[PDB]
Amino acid sequence: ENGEKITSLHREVEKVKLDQKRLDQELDFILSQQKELEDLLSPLEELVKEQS
Amino acid sequence: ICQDVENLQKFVKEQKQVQEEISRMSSKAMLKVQEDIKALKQLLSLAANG
Repeated sequence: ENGEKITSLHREVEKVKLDQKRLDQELDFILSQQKELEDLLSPLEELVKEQS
Repeated sequence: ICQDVENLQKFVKEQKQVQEEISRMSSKAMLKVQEDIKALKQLLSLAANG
């Protein structure tokens, strides 16, 4: 009777870890959008001190 | 015949020993389990809600 619960415990646990992984690598990547979109707001600091 | 009762009561009693033996052996370990899985299930709900 307990063993069964154990089962849908295992279940739903590794689908939680499918979860987190994912959200994990997600946060890297939203994170990388933040390193790129930054270097290059400037190198947009050319294009704008040139105009100047 | 009274060799005899020396043995039969003896094999019977030998058996009561095992009966005692099982009696000695009894559960709390078991009772413990439902409590824990009931508990682990709950933490899983946490993590999930998190």
